[PDB]
Amino acid sequence: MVEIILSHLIFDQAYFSKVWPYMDSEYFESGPAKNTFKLIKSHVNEYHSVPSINALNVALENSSFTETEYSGVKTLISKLADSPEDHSWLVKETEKYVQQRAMFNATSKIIEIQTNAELPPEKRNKKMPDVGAIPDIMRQALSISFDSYVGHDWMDDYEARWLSYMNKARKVPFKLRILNKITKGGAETGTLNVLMAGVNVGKSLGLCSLAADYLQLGHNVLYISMEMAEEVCAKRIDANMLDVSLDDIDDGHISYAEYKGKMEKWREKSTLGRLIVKQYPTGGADANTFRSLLNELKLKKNFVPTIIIVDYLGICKSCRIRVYSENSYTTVKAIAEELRALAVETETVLWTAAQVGKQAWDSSDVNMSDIAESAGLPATADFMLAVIETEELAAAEQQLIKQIKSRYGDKNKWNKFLMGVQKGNQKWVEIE
Amino acid sequence: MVEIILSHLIFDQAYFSKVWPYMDSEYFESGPAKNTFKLIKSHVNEYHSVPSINALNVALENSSFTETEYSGVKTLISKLADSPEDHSWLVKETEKYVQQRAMFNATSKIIEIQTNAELPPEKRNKKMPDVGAIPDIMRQALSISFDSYVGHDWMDDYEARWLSYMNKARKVPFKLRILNKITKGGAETGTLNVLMAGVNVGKSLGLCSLAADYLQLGHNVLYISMEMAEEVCAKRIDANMLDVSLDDIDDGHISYAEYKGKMEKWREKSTLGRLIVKQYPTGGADANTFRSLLNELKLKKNFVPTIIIVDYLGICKSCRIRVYSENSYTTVKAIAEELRALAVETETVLWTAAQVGKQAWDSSDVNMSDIAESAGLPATADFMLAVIETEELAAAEQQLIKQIKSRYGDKNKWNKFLMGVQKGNQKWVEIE
Amino acid sequence: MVEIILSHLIFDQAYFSKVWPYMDSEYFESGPAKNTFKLIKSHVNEYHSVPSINALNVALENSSFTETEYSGVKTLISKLADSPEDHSWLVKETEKYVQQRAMFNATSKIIEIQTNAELPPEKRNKKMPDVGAIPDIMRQALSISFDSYVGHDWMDDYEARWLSYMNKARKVPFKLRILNKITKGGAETGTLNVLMAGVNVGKSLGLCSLAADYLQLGHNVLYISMEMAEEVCAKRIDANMLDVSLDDIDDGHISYAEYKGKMEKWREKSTLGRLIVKQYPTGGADANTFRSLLNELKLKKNFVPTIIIVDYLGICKSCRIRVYSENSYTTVKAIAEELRALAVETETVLWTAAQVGKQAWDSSDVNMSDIAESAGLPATADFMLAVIETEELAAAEQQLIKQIKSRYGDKNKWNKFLMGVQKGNQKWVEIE
Amino acid sequence: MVEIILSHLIFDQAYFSKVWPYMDSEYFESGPAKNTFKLIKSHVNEYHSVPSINALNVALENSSFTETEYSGVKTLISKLADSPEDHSWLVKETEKYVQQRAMFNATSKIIEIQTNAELPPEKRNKKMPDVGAIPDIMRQALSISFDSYVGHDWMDDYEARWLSYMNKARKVPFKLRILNKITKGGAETGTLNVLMAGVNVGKSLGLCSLAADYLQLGHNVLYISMEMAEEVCAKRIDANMLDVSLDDIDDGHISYAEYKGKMEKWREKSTLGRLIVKQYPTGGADANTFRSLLNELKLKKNFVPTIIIVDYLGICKSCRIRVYSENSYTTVKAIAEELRALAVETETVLWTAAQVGKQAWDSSDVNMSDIAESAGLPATADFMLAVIETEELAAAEQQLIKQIKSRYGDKNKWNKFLMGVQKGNQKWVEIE
DNA sequence: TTTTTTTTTTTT
Ligand SMILES: Nc1ncnc2c1ncn2[C@@H]1O[C@H](COP(=O)(O)OP(=O)(O)OP(O)(O)=S)[C@@H](O)[C@H]1O
Ligand SMILES: Nc1ncnc2c1ncn2[C@@H]1O[C@H](COP(=O)(O)OP(=O)(O)OP(O)(O)=S)[C@@H](O)[C@H]1O
Ligand SMILES: Nc1ncnc2c1ncn2[C@@H]1O[C@H](COP(=O)(O)OP(=O)(O)OP(O)(O)=S)[C@@H](O)[C@H]1O
Ligand SMILES: [Mg+2]
Ligand SMILES: [Mg+2]
Ligand SMILES: [Mg+2]
Repeated sequence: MVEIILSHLIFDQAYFSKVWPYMDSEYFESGPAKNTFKLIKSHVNEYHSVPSINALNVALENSSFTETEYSGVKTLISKLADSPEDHSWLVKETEKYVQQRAMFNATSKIIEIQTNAELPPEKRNKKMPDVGAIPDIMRQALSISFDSYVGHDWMDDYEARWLSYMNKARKVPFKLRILNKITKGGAETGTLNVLMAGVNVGKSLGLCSLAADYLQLGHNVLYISMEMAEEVCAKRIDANMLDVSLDDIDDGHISYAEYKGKMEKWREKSTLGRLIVKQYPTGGADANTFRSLLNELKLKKNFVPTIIIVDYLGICKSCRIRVYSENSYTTVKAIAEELRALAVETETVLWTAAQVGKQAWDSSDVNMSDIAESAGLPATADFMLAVIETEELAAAEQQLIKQIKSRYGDKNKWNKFLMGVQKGNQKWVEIE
Repeated sequence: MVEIILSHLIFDQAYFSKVWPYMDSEYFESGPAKNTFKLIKSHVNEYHSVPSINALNVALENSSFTETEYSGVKTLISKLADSPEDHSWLVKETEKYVQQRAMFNATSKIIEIQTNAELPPEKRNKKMPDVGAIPDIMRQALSISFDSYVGHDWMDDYEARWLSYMNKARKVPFKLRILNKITKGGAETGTLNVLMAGVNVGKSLGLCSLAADYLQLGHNVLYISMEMAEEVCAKRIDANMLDVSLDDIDDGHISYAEYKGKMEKWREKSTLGRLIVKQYPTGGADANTFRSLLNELKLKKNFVPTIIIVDYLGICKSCRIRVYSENSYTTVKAIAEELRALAVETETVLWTAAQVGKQAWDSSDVNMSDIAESAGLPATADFMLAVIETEELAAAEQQLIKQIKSRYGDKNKWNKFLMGVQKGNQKWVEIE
Repeated sequence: MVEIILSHLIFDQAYFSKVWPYMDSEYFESGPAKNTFKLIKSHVNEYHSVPSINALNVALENSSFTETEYSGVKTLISKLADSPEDHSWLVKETEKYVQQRAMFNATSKIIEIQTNAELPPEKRNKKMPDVGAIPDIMRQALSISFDSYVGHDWMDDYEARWLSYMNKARKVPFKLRILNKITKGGAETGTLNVLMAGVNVGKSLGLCSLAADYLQLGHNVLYISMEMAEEVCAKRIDANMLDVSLDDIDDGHISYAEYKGKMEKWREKSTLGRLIVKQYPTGGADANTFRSLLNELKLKKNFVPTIIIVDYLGICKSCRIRVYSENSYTTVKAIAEELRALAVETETVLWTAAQVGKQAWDSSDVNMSDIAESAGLPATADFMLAVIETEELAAAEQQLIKQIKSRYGDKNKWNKFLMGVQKGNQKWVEIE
Repeated sequence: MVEIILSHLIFDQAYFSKVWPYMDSEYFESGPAKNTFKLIKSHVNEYHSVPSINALNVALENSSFTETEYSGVKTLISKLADSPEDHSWLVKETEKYVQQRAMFNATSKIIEIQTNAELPPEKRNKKMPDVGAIPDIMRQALSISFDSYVGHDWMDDYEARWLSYMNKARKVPFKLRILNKITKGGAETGTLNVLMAGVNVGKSLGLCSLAADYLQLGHNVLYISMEMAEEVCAKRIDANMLDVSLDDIDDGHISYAEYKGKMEKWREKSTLGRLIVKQYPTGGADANTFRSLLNELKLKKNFVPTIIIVDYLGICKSCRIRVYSENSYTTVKAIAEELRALAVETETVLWTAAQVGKQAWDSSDVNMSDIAESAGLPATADFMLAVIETEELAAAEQQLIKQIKSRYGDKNKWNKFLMGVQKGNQKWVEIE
């Protein structure tokens, strides 16, 4: 019903006020319709008013159109008329038409993406999204509607604000009381949590400490390690939970009898979850691979995680961008968005560990202008912490957390606090 | 376009009074259009009024034209309608048509001058202007504009300027008597105004107080927050407007009945504006994202603001610098310039806040030299109010407001004044 | 490649044990391929074993098909052979085929959903899902990778993990007691180890000392020089092994007999290994050249090196990135990743040097931030030691070695230790 | 015999091991042969194994070339079949075929370069090499003989190594005793030695003194000046050799009789080489230019230098990086590496000058970190000497030479000694 | 959009 839409854009005002901000040139066929809409949009952009028939016939004459295009536009303009109908069926019909056009465009785009992917390298188009980006596009098209929320309107959105006042989101508590204090009860389900740190300063130590703490609380924890072997991460967890140093395990100070006894003592406890460590090669795993892993864990082991942990965000595959196509910032932002989408879909608290820039290394204080790969990670993330064990905290067997971005509470309340990192047992103890 | 021009010369008054002095016979054609315009001009010269269709036909009957000219003029006269187009588009389009025709005539004239110049000197026309007159002729073609407004012309716009001083066309009052006293009637449109907060003063309390005061005066306020969510800023706004303490909302002392009653009481009042709160991540909002936000609000929400309040200048990002620093002087200077450019181009009062220098923190008196942003903020800021909160003032629930830069009026007239800050309701009350 | 898939399903148990878990009739075709796979699936369901050609033909006789389908199935069944192709290529190709067929089916399904949505509610089928099911449908078709391994469990696999604790075959001792002490048993196979210092401090001296120490332990050492000639580095190795001097070799203080005697005495030792020195022009080699060099070395001589020393990573040339395609942070990190991949493929200890920026060329200490090339090298590295020499140290002939990145052990247990570097002999001497 | 080569690449493991490392895509054809080899090479790079006929067919079906190419590749693959053969006839025939194809490609590229250089500029299709590197390409066409040198074995090849210590043909002695003492016999051929002084401290006086000293010791010296005329450098050499001050030549205190007598007295001495001075405009000479100069010197003037001197490397042009494309670091490092490559190619002692940073000027000490244009120059230079002059040293007619990078010996020993530079005679004298 | 060299400048 393109002709009706154009006719009521020209000859009606309430319809124009209701539907114009959502109309786009891509919703019209490449014939007379798109060119007529181009003329209307140019006139509105230049004069901030709805053009008349004379205005468009003047705009058509002052246009660089071929004979076929000129004839089609003139015929379409001649065919326009103000058919009296109701301003409740027109709006819904226009919304349906726009949604259908958006779905059609998305389908064509994903077909083109799949055709582009199968092409051999050095011939395939670049900057075109890969196959893994197909669902996201299909998520955007279904979101088209003639209702748009731009900002929070005082006196117009106050019931929702009162609900936000009275209601509080559910929280997965930590085992460290300081994190609960700074997060008002823990972390929410569909979140992307990042623990940035320098190189060789405790990115995996903190993640393994969190994994052990969550495992002792009865959660199903999935540790996806992209840099370390499964046995290494499981040895970190064992050191955390069996109270044996990594030096003792490697040197063989502990015997198999004591190890088995401690493992069985932990097994007999009812307040214990299941921790599963999966190793992927560097750059060999993405969000879709994680979803396949979750599906096989559910089907073959009856395992549904809650505390999915990714060792390093910067190593994982983009899943939306082809490898070595965009810059580090865009690729890491895409990875963060994909991981947060996975966390929201699976209702799992997702924890990761990015790397800070070379400047932040051995720096007593860090800020958001220290992230190495991408500064867009805080925007995508829901809670971001830092590690500041630079020069003298190591001698005192301590650490420091900056709280760069905390969406659960206020970052400027307990911004910097001291953590008792114990590297032999790979754990965090509190200074209290 | 000529048909529209002639029709709206015949059947309009404002268009005629606006475009008649810039209308010439040579601008139309060498056929029916020129003859019709000659008839119109002859009628308006003999009778100083716009001719009617019957009078035009009578003049055409009593005129010296051949058969083809008679047919063309009759058809064109029969093809003129009193249709109603918008005035701005009509004036702009007829101006463009006149300019194009004048340029074509001048180019043809200079080509004819050049052709006559390359002719035997014994054999040439004397009336044709010499070649040296070519640059001037084109100038007369370029000096064709229905309305000349290039800047403010002294001695030529003194009557309009006086209407600005009497009507205070630029001032926006403050709702606080002291702030109106030192600004000679409030802040001005197209200005950047900042608050300098010493140690122990919040930057968002004063901004929320100003936003509430503007809201109570009927102004559309756009509050862009960086370090806080939309709900938190709107909660500060509610605290100030509903007289409820900030902690009372979190505790639950105020019930839904009182909240809704107060909100509907405010909604009943016709002297209330609209407040739109938009949240952006730290460092993820330059003064080009604000332009997009304004465009979206105007197109979708029809919300065109008169007050724009940015939560914190330091948290913002300089679009030109691109690189971002937590506390760098070059970025603050660029951010201030970009925000003031936005205020000027949008004709809105723009408010922001900054932290004073550490020396300014310790000293109750704050010097422009004692500012974290030196030569960057006291150079791009029309007004820079300084807020001092010492122990004695806090014990008395007061803050010392000092005026550090006042483009509006004399800085030393009323430099120091005590403000009744309420930290619970986030409000500024005057002191007798 | 349906014929290959079916042939290796029937005639290969290893292929059947990794692909049958993930296989459906929708993946193959709508003609003879689907019918053949349906026969195979029916036979394996009725009898839990892979069918044979005779059994498949008997089942085809028992099953009922139309004439065309019967002929197609007979023709396809006739075309099955063992054809022992590579397992890795076969599984990768069948994974690709399954993924592409699943994507095609998902696209057709969403197109059918969209077509059914446009139908009137009376005409539309209730079995097809709504448009809201379009995204997840496209997502479940992107999570069909072939991977049955779920990973460690920490409670169901602690016996295997303890057995893995006893697998110390990855460790390679250092011949220096301090290095073994700080590495908890020496370096590990398939790791990128770096020895960084300033210009003219002894990086190649340390590399040659490590080469000699590994040679005296019976290892095969491959020294790849990027600046010096083969005979020059071999002179340093001779100075380390024969233990006379560098100048005495060039000053004639060693007669040919003594040289012959010492070389033959070292030949008589059964604890000595093999050392090959290879030189490359600056910026002309990487793992691609190194892999061909490894293959040529293995073919020409019974030499599979356990230790691979690269004179400098920076002088090396990246495989994919051109000579000056991108900046240092990229291509240097790319070369580091390629070298680590080569080491983990060959299961060899990889040693290389790194340069330090000018800021730490005359400093008593050097940090990880003082890496002249990309900071991604101290991300792919595993044991990045650092060599610091001052005037006081050079007076005592004692270079200081600082533990910069220690992945094997605790980086701060023995952070700084003094060595006994003898520059004339190109040897590192432990200090007791 | 491309079919045989491909067939035995497929059906012969022994053949593939030797021929593959050398096979390249530019040795077969522009049609079916190249496409088949590209398929095989892609399969080998993806799976590290020789593809089978089924694998080749599968890759052919998943390929994007047209119908003609597809049919040609299919026919070629169908024609591939193993035949009873012998390893030797095949390896020798393959070597002959590869050499012939390399020669054919080389001569085609030579013709293309000749027909491209004979074109008007700005239309010469840049990125094509100039005529200067016409023979070098041919030299690459002859260095393909299936006989890659694996490397040098420490124990297997030590008689050849020992017959390189008393040879001493690599070292070229100085004339000053201190420089010989610190370098333990003088500089070595195929090296890059550098003087760092600053601006107007020396650094060309030292180069001229070295040139004169080498010339007196029966050497052919090639001075290359990028910033001075051929007569200024020759005047400096005349002042050095004839023991006549530059002021005396300027002021005419030396007669033609004395000049002629001294020149003839030098000529009649047998212990004297030939010095040739060549001038190039600043930034208008590179390694290829120097090689062309060497060739034309050998042919036209039968002059074979051994002590090639370049006045300043920083003033030369890189032969690989486009001008002003990369920063100073990369460009200067590349220039120094190319100069060292030239020196090792022609087996000459290469001497050069380098500037220091602005901070090192008028300083009593110059460190290695004070190098001006690149930190890579010290890393890619065999020997560097820093020339330091203060007011006290200038008043004493002495300069302090500090050993900054001493690759021929220990720099800690004799790090700073005082030369007796005489600026009038452009000569260095010792103080011993 | 980050990254790294070198320089030059300026601000604190
Ligand atoms: N086997 C070990 N025994 C004792 N301490 C260890 C051992 N391995 C590592 N550590 C310590 O643990 C610290 C943190 O190491 P990681 O957990 O790997 O941090 P990291 O950020 O993951 O390092 P990356 O991934 O290489 S950037 C190191 O700095 C060491 O001090
Ligand atoms: N014609 C001359 N007569 C006498 N002394 C001279 C003459 N030319 C140069 N000198 C001296 O030689 C010193 C060093 O000369 P150079 O070798 O040209 O210095 P330089 O470092 O090569 O110059 P740049 O900046 O590198 S091009 C100067 O400082 C003068 O004292
Ligand atoms: N022929 C020699 N005789 C004695 N000492 C030497 C000799 N060559 C080098 N040295 C010493 O070796 C030290 C550093 O050796 P190098 O291996 O050259 O250091 P490096 O520059 O980091 O390694 P490169 O650049 O890859 S050769 C110097 O400071 C000298 O003291
Ligand atoms: Mg880690
Ligand atoms: Mg070096
Ligand atoms: Mg000079």
